[PDB]
Amino acid sequence: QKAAALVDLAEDGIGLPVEILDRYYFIFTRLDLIWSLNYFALLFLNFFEQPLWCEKNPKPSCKDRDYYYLGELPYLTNAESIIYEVITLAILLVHTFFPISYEGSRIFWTSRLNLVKVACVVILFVDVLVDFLYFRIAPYVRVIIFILSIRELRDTLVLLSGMLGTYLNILALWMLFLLFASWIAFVMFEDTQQGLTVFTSYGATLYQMFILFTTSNNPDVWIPAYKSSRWSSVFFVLYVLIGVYFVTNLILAVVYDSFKEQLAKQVSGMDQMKRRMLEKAFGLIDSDKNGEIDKNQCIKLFEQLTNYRTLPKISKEEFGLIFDELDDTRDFKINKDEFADLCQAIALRFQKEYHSALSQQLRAFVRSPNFGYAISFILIINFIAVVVETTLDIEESSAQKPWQVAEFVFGWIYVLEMALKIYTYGFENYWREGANRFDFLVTWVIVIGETATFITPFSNGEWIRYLLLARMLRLIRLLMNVQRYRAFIATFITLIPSLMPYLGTIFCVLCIYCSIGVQVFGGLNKKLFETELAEDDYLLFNFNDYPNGMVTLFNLLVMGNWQVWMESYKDLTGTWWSITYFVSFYVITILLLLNLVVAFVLEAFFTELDLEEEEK
Amino acid sequence: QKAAALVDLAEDGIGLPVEILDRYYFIFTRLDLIWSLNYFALLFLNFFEQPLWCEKNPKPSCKDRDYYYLGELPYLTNAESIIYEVITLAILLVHTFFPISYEGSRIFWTSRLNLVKVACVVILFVDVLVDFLYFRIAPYVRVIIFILSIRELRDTLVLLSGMLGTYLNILALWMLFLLFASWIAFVMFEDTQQGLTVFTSYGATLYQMFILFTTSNNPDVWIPAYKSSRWSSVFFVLYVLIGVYFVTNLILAVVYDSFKEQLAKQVSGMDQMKRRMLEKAFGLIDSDKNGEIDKNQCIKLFEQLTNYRTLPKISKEEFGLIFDELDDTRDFKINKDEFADLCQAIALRFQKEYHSALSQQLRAFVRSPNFGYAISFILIINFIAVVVETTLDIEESSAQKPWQVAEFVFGWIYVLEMALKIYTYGFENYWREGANRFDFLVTWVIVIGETATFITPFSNGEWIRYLLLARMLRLIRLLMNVQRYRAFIATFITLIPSLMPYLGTIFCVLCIYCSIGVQVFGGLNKKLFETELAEDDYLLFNFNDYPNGMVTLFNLLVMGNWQVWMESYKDLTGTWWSITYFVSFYVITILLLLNLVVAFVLEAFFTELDLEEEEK
Ligand SMILES: [Ba+2]
Ligand SMILES: [Ba+2]
Ligand SMILES: [Ba+2]
Ligand SMILES: [Ba+2]
Ligand SMILES: [Ba+2]
Ligand SMILES: [Ba+2]
Ligand SMILES: [Ba+2]
Ligand SMILES: [Ba+2]
Ligand SMILES: [Ba+2]
Ligand SMILES: [Ba+2]
Ligand SMILES: [Ba+2]
Ligand SMILES: [Ba+2]
Ligand SMILES: [Ba+2]
Ligand SMILES: [Ba+2]
Ligand SMILES: [Ca+2]
Ligand SMILES: [Ca+2]
Ligand SMILES: [Ca+2]
Ligand SMILES: [Ca+2]
Repeated sequence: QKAAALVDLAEDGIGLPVEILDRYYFIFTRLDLIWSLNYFALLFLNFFEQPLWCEKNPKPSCKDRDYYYLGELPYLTNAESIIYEVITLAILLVHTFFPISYEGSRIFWTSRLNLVKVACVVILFVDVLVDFLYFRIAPYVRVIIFILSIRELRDTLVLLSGMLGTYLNILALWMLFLLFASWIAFVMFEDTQQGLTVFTSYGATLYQMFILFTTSNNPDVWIPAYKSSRWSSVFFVLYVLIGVYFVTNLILAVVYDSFKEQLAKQVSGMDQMKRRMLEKAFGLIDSDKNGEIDKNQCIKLFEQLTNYRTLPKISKEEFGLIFDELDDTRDFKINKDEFADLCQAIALRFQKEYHSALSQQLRAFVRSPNFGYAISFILIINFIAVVVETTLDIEESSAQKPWQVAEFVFGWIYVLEMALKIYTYGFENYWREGANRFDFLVTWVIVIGETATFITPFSNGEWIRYLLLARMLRLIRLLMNVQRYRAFIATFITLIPSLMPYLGTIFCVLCIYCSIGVQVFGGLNKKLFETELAEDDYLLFNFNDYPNGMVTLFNLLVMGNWQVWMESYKDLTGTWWSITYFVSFYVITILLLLNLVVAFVLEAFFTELDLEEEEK
Repeated sequence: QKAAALVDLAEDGIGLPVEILDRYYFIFTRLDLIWSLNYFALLFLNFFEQPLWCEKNPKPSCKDRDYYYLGELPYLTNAESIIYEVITLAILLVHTFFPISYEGSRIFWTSRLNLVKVACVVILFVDVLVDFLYFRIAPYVRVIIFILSIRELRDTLVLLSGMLGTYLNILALWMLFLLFASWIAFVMFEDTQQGLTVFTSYGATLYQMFILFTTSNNPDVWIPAYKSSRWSSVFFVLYVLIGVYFVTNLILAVVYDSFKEQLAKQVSGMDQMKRRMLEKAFGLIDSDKNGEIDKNQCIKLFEQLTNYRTLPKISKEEFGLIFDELDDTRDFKINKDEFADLCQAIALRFQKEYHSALSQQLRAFVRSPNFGYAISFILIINFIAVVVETTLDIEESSAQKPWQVAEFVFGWIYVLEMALKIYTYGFENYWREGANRFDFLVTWVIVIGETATFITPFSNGEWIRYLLLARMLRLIRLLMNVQRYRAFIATFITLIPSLMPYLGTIFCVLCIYCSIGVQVFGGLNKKLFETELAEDDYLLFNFNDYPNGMVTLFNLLVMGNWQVWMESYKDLTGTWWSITYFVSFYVITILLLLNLVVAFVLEAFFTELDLEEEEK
């Protein structure tokens, strides 16, 4: 009946899942709940197509492919590129044809998102056939399509814009600070030592003061001036003090507040949609369209929410006397708004979510705490076994087999545990809790490890087995029982998945800034390449290939000696208008995104503290 | 009368100033309000006695004093040390004898603070006479005496302890993280490349992973492992990601919350004392000790608070009808608690604080906005004049006199402004607003500059004049009229004095960590000193002298290539138990104090936003 349809709607809205219509929509979404899973791997592989792709560097140039400090394995032949791109674009084409099913023809192409999706698809197609028969913006539309493909990154982008609004203003003020400070600094050391300051007039001093602002060149950049006079330092310290602890911090504060504001905006935009779900449910169960529901119409919805969703109580005549007790007046009173708060309160404060003989013997013992204690002690002896095997491999006193085979059969004990636990709990019930999913993937990489190690053909054993000691990382959850380190560990655990859309966003930003590196900074040998610098002759073993560009972009992201990539390339291309790359990168990923994730970590920790204080 | 005494008490308690008694106390505190000013300069000079003092390095050793990359001017002869220390200790002795006057004999020596003060004094004495007739902990008791000398740093220390409590716990968890990560990393690269990892077994890997945790060696420390295999990076990035953005951030969060808590505790401890002041006032004006005050006893206190403190209204029979209106019932009703809220509300929402012919002509025109506009335009043309003089000095096309003499007479216009403004407003009224004090000190360094430049005897002109263009920094206050950059600038302005006790605290911490450097790391030439490192042969132009040790401590504080001081000294002394210095420093001044000031900047900015939102 319509009532049951409601129960599904209320339970789904409670689970925060929802559609966007108003039985085609139903059955089509049901067809989507499986296709989305393959679509995820599709998007991830299509994204990984970009780093595995060939480059524009070996393209009509000599003499590829050798090792002029450029490249790491592997690459892609143009044919494999063709077929792979064709496959991914085909499944993607299906993934773009599919949402038109549970939508109107004039409705689908009307949304700002879908038309952009299709546009990126036809761009990727008009580029895949051309790239086949024959390449610039081709990798860009891949990461672009990917970012908007997943809503949990789309919302993040909306957020980021919503704060970049004022972030531009605080950036302008920062720019003013830089300009003035650089001017005063330049006019301070004009007709004295040294040459590194005066070398390229004012612009050089602005450049170097900007690099001093990130403190990635602090001891050195004013070292000659300090050698001249010691009191010179009194300037620079004052510049750092006022620069890093005063300015940068309140920049972080600006990004903080802006983020919090836009986030409150986002969840405010979420509650409205959820309310739309609940009001849809009530609107459907209210056949008379009076705006209210009666007990003879309410206890059935309650009963359905009991039988199909959560567990409250039992409905009898006692229930009738209960409804007759709340007012000693009748009948009956529940409206469109009280119903929502009732559903929310029930879903919140109350509970949530073959022969029955041979299986029920284990289905009652696996739910017992004895099983958890079993796998606990198992991962303990697993720990001591692993640390022994490893501590004997480092002493080369092996005697490696009797322990590593034991860790293999430990992996077998883990796949046994995983199998019986995924069997006794459920197909989707075991998949709901994320920890069990982590254990699921760890196990399912352990077994493909077993296929790769035992079936077809040592050191590979040590490698592909010791890495999966992260299965024993769940033993650290024990520390939450201590009121000293509870909030910390809990915050971390809740941070692992919640910080993921931001990390993924900035990762995609890196994947966007890498294509720029391949397209512009292809050429790395030469006279310039060997001239400067010292460790830069070692540090520049990258940014020529794509994974190299990615990991050196990481090296920029940690701000560890980052400027050595900025300057060594500056005099590698010749033009100063190359550094505009680096700066931009910084000002996009250091003063914005990293401050954002700092803000989010802080806010998450405070939320955890407020939760622990709430339950007190 | 007693009532007037109250008015002074309520006004002082409102101004947050207070004593600690219960007319000796009165007159003695009045004698203190002037002595404290000299005591400040006394404490500052006594503190500056430490960096100007001699060292333990030239003490019975050869061959001082040359330039073996050790030392900057100036120093102190032992005789000058004797007389200076004697003077400072004498005035300090007076400053310790003085508080015993307005206190009880059995009361003074009973307080935990005073006895420690006197103890430090007699230590400084039993050390000054010995150091005279002849030196280890002598500089320590100076900074120690100084920190507790000023309450505004004492409270900061209390705060710091109150948070270091749990900060120890989060530090322990961090230690665990380091240990485990270092172990797994070490066992990852055991029987492969390279040597930098295995060199000193596990401890070396813990050391290097710890230096990777501060990201001050990120590209390099795993560079050989990356040269071996590219996939090795996949480890380290995961270590940095999980290390810097997950751990360090919630460490900052811990310090944040702890700080906020202890601060709320502190201001809570402040309001209690203020309430004690107000309750003292009411308790004194309530002669009958009934706990309440009548209108015929209240309008006189009101009248006194009008005539001597702030400005409300006028008291007539209309006032009597007003009191007869609030209830149409009498008489009369004000108790000990309502009086406090009344005083607070009046002091908050309402206002706050020779022939009268020749002077009153200027005393009415200086208060006009035309004067502010005058000095504004004056500092504008001052700006263009200064930028012209400076931009012609850098072109060596001078023609320097006609502009620099104009900036001198500009300084004269500023001392004229300062004189007439300090004359027309008041002796202490001009001193209340901090901005006018900044202008006062700028002016009063400009005039001693005039004494040093014009009276006794160029480039010295340029130097000692261009530096005081910070008098034109008040032109940046104009930006607050823009609703884009208002909160930022305002926050900064309010941060300049409020962040000062923390900066002073960490500065004193540096001054404590410097004596350790002089006493332990005296010896810097040698074989070790020239061996490592490259830029470290240039970077180690310090930490031998005291100001050198201070500025290189600054170089450590900014975490710019800090580890090069840590390692170069490690193999300069030989023992690893020297690095325990550096680490400690870090873990005291980077994970605690700097996170504290970050938290404080953020909190200040948020407070500013809440204020601007409040007035909306
Ligand atoms: Ba010059
Ligand atoms: Ba000059
Ligand atoms: Ba250089
Ligand atoms: Ba930082
Ligand atoms: Ba109605
Ligand atoms: Ba459970
Ligand atoms: Ba619990
Ligand atoms: Ba170097
Ligand atoms: Ba080995
Ligand atoms: Ba091995
Ligand atoms: Ba090395
Ligand atoms: Ba009473
Ligand atoms: Ba005023
Ligand atoms: Ba105003
Ligand atoms: Ca292709
Ligand atoms: Ca109805
Ligand atoms: Ca002395
Ligand atoms: Ca009374």
